[PDB]
Amino acid sequence: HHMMERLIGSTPIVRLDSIDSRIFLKLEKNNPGGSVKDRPALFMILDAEKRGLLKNGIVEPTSGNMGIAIAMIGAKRGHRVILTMPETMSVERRKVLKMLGAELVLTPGELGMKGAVEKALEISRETGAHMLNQFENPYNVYSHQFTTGPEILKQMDYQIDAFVAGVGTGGTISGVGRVLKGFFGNGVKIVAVEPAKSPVLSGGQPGKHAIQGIGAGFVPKILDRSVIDEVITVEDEEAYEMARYLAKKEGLLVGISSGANVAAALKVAQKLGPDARVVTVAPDHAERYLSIL
Amino acid sequence: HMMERLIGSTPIVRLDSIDSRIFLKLEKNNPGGSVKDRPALFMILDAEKRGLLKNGIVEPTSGNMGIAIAMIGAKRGHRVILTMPETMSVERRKVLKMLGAELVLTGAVEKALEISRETGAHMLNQFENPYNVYSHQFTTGPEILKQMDYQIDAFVAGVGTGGTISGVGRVLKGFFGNGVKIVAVEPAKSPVLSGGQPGKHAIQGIGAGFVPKILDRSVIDEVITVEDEEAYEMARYLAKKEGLLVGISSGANVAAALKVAQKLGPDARVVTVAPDHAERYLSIL
Amino acid sequence: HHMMERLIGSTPIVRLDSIDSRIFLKLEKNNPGGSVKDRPALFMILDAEKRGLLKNGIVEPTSGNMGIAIAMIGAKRGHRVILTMPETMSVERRKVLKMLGAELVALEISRETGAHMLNQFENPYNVYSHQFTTGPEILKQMDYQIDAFVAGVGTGGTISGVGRVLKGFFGNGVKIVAVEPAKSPVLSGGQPGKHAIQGIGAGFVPKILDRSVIDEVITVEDEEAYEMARYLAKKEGLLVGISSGANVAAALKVAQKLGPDARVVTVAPDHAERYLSIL
Amino acid sequence: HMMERLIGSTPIVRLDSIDSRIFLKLEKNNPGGSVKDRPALFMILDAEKRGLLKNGIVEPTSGNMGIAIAMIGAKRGHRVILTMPETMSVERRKVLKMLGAEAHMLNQFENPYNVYSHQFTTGPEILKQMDYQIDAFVAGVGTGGTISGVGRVLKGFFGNGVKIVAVEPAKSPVLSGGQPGKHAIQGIGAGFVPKILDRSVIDEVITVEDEEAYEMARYLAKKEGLLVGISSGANVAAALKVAQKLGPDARVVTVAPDHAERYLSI
Repeated sequence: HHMMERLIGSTPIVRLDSIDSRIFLKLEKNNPGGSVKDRPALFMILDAEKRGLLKNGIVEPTSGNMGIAIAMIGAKRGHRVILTMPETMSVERRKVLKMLGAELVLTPGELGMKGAVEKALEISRETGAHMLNQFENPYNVYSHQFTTGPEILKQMDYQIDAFVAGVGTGGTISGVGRVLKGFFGNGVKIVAVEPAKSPVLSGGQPGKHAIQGIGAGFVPKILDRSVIDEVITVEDEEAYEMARYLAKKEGLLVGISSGANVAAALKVAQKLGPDARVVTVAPDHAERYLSIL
Repeated sequence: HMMERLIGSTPIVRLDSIDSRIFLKLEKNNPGGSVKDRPALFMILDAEKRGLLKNGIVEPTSGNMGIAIAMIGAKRGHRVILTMPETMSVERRKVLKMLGAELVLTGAVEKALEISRETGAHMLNQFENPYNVYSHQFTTGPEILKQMDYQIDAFVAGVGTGGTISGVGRVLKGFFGNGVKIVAVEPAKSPVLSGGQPGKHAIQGIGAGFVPKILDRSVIDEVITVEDEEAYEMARYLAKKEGLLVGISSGANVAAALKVAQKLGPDARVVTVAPDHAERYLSIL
Repeated sequence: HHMMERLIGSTPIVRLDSIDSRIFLKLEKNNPGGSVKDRPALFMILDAEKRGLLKNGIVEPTSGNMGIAIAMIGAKRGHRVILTMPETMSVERRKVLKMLGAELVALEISRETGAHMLNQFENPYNVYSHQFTTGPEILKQMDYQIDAFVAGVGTGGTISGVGRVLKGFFGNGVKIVAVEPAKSPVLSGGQPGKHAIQGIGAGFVPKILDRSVIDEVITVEDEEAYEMARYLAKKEGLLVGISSGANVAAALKVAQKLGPDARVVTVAPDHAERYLSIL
Repeated sequence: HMMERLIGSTPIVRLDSIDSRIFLKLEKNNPGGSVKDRPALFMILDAEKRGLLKNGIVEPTSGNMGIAIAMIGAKRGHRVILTMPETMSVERRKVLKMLGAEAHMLNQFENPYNVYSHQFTTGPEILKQMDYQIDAFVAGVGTGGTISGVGRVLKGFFGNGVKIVAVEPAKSPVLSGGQPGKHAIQGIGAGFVPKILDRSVIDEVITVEDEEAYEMARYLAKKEGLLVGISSGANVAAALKVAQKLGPDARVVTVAPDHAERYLSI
């Protein structure tokens, strides 16, 4: 009965009237897996199913959310799921993966996502499991081009001055950016967000940072830079502070990357008009981070 | 109108990997992560209208009602004090602090009543307040009726406050009359509605150990009990078989719904509620 | 696949900020039969099915939109539909009914054929349709903030079902205002009369009208209803029928007595293209 | 933002009383009573952002695009001037005057914002509403906006896994490489190939006869209770032929561009 198909997406947008009424926040925690990544996960799996690539299941590297989404969709749809994830990601992710019956292989913190990718490739070779490859798979961008972006455009009454989003895989900003630039052209500003400690998109060196779910340490092959107008950095403590602030002031239980996005969106909105409309995303929820937030 | 717009309009999913006769309404989609967002909103909106909240809100709670109240209070500018038994999952305590509620851990009603006298803070009283029932009469029930294409054989729900079963039950009985079976669920270890004595149990969210004043028995046909272990087991099963990250009371409701479905035809349609999400119970599930 | 169940209801509300921003209008033409009547028709038919009343089909006497709704649902669900109708109602109605396969010609028919009369003025399921769909929709769509709900009475199902819900939530903090034609002011204590406000003003007090939830009755002239229907199309781009003009005209009178920030909700029962010959 | 919020997000119904392989998107639910509210909105919003509407709008009409533009112009405060063949239903004529229609041309056959409306609204809707499972999408071509925008999205998602089928009148089979001619399927068959038609996303063209379209529109009303117009009959007639070639379990989506009460005179 198409459970996951029907549940994933169509998430709400709220105006942050207690913080800055120019900021509009899309609440991706409403997805059944608790994050925005249910969308690319579903698209990638559906493509892989159609092409007959999953006889031996799935193995995928993850910072947590894409893995949770894959694990959930695999549990329902009948695919074995193996994930690799750095040991530095919140322990809540590990427990959720176990609950969903996925197999989790932790990789060295110091090797970051690169380490997770390498271990996934090794497991793929040993087991025959299929890597969807969230950093290279066009269906990641398509999920946002065909669901998230269309949603945003209409939910915002076709009036948007800026769209702001952290880059993990770059799927969100690429797919949404394509739609919004398609509609508005240079009437809309698309702003990528990354950690001050790992400013690779800005042309800097990778580094250790605490904003889980962004700042992969390299430039994803799927990132569509043609739709991005600029890159803004956010400090670890600014992201944490804003996530705490969202819960306290708006009653919105969002994760650390949501904090980062809203902190960035505030900087973007302050640089322009009092009637500016700046949209961003809250990728997931606060209870996936109680261990650290 | 942030909380007004966010709360309710939750999806229903058919549990095809467990039993395709069971349909589960996913109340974790609510902004506070549970079903209690609905009564918390209605009760607050009524208390605001009536000018009762100038000293804030104090409520004794199991957890979800407190989270809902704390969230709405955070956004709408009400001081929220909660008294909560220490036995409830610690996730609740961290969540309540993040939402800026003042918590006093502890039945615990004595402390809440004490606090009300000392501060003037207003007790919404989730067990007595008719707006708990109205929230389900005017949101949840109408949603379920339409979402199920006006075809329901049974509605099964755990009773905490009784709001959900009473408000949904009124709508369903109004439309179906005797053609729908309304089943209340309670813990085997505290089978008060069945006529037994109150007891300690682990099905968080249900089984208050008394009959709530708001419970509308006129809409309820039968009472079914569930064991603590059945509830936990079915909660884990929902995550592993359906990919559904639901809490303990969701396991209890679906365990009961299966029992109900098993007594009915092949094509019976049995609806129940998943009150909250699995990540609220990582410490125990 | 429950076609009619899924299509009926969940209609939008729009704020009339080119006419008066205090008025909020629920667009019932979005229903598959083009009117509010799809809701009571659905509820009454589902009840009758449950109770095994439809072996010989349906016969119902109507002004028009209820006939269209019943014809449509009968067509989809496989019930014979016989209708009886006054000639003074838009001809566009006769063509639509035949398109939907209704047999046009009630008590005698029902007696002779065994066809079942739904009895739109007496059937509690008319009210329930609004108590369980329309009312709940309005309450949430309006963010739980309503000063008044204004609606013309045909069968009285809309105002009764919505008013039950809004009174439940708001108590005396909401005003429920019935609208009727000045020319047939029966709810106001006057004598029935011929009038042009198609869809309201049946000339008697319907049995299902729940007068317990109604605070006041307002009248509208035939010319006011027509002028406002034309105004809605020209100023708002809203292609609504005559009873919609009546409802908005009344709602404006209600709003004008309230503050600048009042929120007054009303309904647009059907669409303008059902009245080309007369509007 | 009245028109922004009302336009789009229309339902799909499965035609179980005709053929349960056919899924119909009901565009009469739009406030102007047709699919053309979508391109009219997008083209008008683009023209406003570009400052092109100081002197209002003037445009060519088969019918529905005129109604949509007149409606949106009425609400948003733009003067609207239109032109139409007398062969189209007189219902349209009364509606336009109701909306106050009597300057910038939008150019419905050449304006990319027509295609964008379907690329960003209709296509995404269809993809989700069909649970990402579609074997064919079948649509008549008037401007070609619908098939081009929906086609782009569905080809992106399914590639050669989805068949995109254009529909035109047997009496004017121009997309098939034949000659134009007069026909009665209002809303399609313009008699030339629109500039915006994306031929890179279309797999085939199927023709429908005038009587086929009419019979099927009457069939939809009598069997499904769906009060749809002539071009909706054409679309479903075509989808039926497509589904019949595909077998038991095929999922074939099409569109019902407008409503039956716009054609009572025919």
